[PDB]
Amino acid sequence: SFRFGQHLIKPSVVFLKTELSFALVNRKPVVPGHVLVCPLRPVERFHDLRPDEVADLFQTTQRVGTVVEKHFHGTSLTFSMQDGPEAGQTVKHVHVHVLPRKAGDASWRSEEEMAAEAAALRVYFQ
Amino acid sequence: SFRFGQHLIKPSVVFLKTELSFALVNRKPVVPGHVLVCPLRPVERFHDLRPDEVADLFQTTQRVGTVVEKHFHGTSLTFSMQDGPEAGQTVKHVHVHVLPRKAGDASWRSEEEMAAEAAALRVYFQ
Repeated sequence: SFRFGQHLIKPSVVFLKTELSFALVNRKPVVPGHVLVCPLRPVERFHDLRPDEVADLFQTTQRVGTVVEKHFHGTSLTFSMQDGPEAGQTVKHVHVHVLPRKAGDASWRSEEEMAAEAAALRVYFQ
Repeated sequence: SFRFGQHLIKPSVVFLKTELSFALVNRKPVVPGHVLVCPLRPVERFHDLRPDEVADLFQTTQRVGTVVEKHFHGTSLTFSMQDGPEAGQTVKHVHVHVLPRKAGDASWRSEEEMAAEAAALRVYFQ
């Protein structure tokens, strides 16, 4: 019951939801712990978000980053927002990729492995 | 009179300063219009910023992005925060790289070309 571009995201793979944003696990993680933080409102471009959505998207991103860097044993984090088509945006919904980074660094999984990861992550926001 | 890690940044190359953040031009742009948005307080890791600094850093980033994408004729934007050492962080001060992106895409310049760019950019925040 979360929109992401034109896909409906099952709650089981969503591990955080605030008043204006939500975070989900990826079907295709680039690295372990690769997660996405999106505003609840589906806007395509970042300039479309209102000031309060911007504050919340990034305060949630901060919280999510801390959790995934801990949980997936990274020693750093990469945050990247591909804003727009010439920037790599495939799904047209503003979102931040958060990736746990570690020294010197398919991986496709099931809806159930996704849901198990999300459940693990939910424990850090209790 | 702006700290950036352990460097002091001359105001002439800074084109926006809010209550908690500031934006500067790069000595080494990756692409035309590559600019940086940093909090005024020098914290190394993103988790170190307070909630209000986080909101402001990213609301300023939003504003800066719009301006540089316009001014440097890009059709998209890439936002990337390398948070931490294993993520590529050379200068230890939280900062967002904002890069104007266009279809299909040294470049080192003088303090005066930097200051001229900053001046151009300042006109969009008047």
